[PDB]
Amino acid sequence: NKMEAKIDELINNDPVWSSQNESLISKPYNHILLKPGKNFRLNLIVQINRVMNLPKDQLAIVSQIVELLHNSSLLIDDIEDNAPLRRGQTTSHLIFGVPSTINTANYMYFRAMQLVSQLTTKEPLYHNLITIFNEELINLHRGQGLDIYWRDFLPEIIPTQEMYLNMVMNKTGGLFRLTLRLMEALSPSGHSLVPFINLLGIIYQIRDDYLNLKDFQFAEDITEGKLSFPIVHALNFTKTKGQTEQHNEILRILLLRTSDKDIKLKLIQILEFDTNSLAYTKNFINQLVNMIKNENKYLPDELLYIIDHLSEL
Amino acid sequence: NKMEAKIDELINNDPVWSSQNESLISKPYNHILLKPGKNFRLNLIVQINRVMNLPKDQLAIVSQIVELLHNSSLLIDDIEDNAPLRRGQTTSHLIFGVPSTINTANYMYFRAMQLVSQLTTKEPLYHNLITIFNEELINLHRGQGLDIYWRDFLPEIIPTQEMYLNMVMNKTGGLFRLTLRLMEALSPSSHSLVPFINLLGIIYQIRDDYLNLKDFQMSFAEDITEGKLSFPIVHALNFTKTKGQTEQHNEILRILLLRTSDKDIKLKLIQILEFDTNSLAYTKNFINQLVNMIKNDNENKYLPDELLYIIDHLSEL
Ligand SMILES: CCCCCCCCCCCC[P+](C)(C)CC(P(=O)(O)O)P(=O)(O)O
Ligand SMILES: CCCCCCCCCCCC[P+](C)(C)CC(P(=O)(O)O)P(=O)(O)O
Ligand SMILES: [Mg+2]
Ligand SMILES: [Mg+2]
Repeated sequence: NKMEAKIDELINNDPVWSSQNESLISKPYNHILLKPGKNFRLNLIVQINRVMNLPKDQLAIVSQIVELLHNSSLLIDDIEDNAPLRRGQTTSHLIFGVPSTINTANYMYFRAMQLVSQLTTKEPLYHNLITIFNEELINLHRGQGLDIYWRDFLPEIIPTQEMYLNMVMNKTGGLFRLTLRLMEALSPSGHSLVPFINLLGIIYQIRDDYLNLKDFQFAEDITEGKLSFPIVHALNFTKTKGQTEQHNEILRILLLRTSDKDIKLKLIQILEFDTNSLAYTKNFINQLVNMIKNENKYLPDELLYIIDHLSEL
Repeated sequence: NKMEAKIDELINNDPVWSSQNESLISKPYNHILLKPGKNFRLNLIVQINRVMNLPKDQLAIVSQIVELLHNSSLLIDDIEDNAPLRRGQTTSHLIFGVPSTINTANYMYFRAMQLVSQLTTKEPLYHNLITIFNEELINLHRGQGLDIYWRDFLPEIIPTQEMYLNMVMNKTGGLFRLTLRLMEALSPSSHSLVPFINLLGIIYQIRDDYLNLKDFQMSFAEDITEGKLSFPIVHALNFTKTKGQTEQHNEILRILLLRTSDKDIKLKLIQILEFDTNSLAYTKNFINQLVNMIKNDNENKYLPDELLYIIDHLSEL
């Protein structure tokens, strides 16, 4: 009767969970916290709030949700990309293992979800906030799913520039739009800034793809076999011009998942001198950036600063 | 000009997503749909609805929510346990790769979240439904996290029976409680069945841990290969500790730490549990006692018949 009695108590109570348990499963998350970038994400949010005017308490919660989602998305991204390093340090899954890291990252999506209820007591607003949360997380996964599928099943699908851009609108635009949409729905306070934030997302991703190869010229995107903006331009350029051998060598090198520096450098120089994809990309970025530097259709000083430090987000 | 006009069009529109894109991303998930289990879950839901009486359309949505969360957690669980088989069939991550499978499973969590808003348009009740969904998904992750921590940090922490039970309340009770609490909140009808559903979850997890070792002793025993701190193993490790059988205690740990697929080495651990700690019998008995708590609930403390068939086929869930 004492087993039954204890089983009785167990099932008539909420599940037990200690602060000790909480710390043990937060390990992969606490480790990525030590990586920099927080202050640049906060700066962007603050500058945007000069337009939305959320009371600092509310802005702090938006900031927390955003940090939880971004950090979790990165923990998962490095597992999906088998990345050994993130901002100069060891990637969490290599320390605590893929199983704990997946679970913690996913746990943190739900903690982020929970914070949304701290933003307002108004029930209709709450529903809109959760819908915004739900929609953009759905968008992030769609884009991420395409990116991974193209890479892991290459050469089944060779995406065009148009397909890449739609994938980025989902994959990268997701968090930019989530943050901005939450702020605009909460604003006590011009046209919507979504177009502008999408453009920031697209510049962010292509620059990320570009710098990954240009700072090397560890070109880790080549090791991952990522269909990056420069790679998509080169694969299409070579098909188009009938450079059969080059098209095939690009695919062959991506499929190797190699860490050999010279092989990576051979590929980068093919995009440099043979397809001119690096110059094409650099110019594509300058053009998107000029779309803001040149009205007030997209925009509502600090902006230019943000754009030059976009890479640090 | 032309480049900019194209970019303007892109950023002023919602993100482009096609049904063909939807199909690509759904492949790891449709693969697990081919495995059996759906009918038994729907039956438990239909039976529970004789008490809740949700209109059928609402009930179908609850069912779809349960199917998305359930299959998705299994896709992730197989990745986290490095499992090669699920219901006799190859696991999805071995076919579509771990990257795609993680992403698709997480995508379905959010598709399920979206179905919740289609259970009602009443803003108050809606908030409650989302709170229920959020709370149990959090419980589910806490429990899975603890289960994984013990397994991966072994031998840092050896859980007791009490700790194992609290872990299961989070890990396995999560989906049982999520499904029941949504139904109780939508009931257009006038005691809660949560205590009952929690006991179902516990019986389910201990029988699952029990059968993993008993089906191998009577004929894979993957839990051993995985190093899982399963209910029989928790009993064996604590029994050996308590009775000072130092070498037995350590031999169990060494076999778990080997992450072995060797049939003979696995049989050796089962021999320890059967002849030394009598853990399989202790387990069989523990499960029967839990089941009797329901079978002998005449005063309807837990019950609100077909429950019998359900409880005996609990392993098809
Ligand atoms: C208006 C507020 C904006 C807040 C912005 C928060 C930071 C957004 C970061 C966007 C990260 C894009 P990500 C995770 C898809 C780039 C990855 P991937 O491998 O997916 O391309 P990586 O290049 O860093 O590995
Ligand atoms: C109120 C009706 C509810 C119907 C749906 C019930 C679904 C119960 C699912 C139970 C899944 C337990 P799980 C995913 C934690 C078991 C795993 P694990 O490795 O985590 O123990 P496994 O043994 O199947 O791999
Ligand atoms: Mg990445
Ligand atoms: Mg498992």
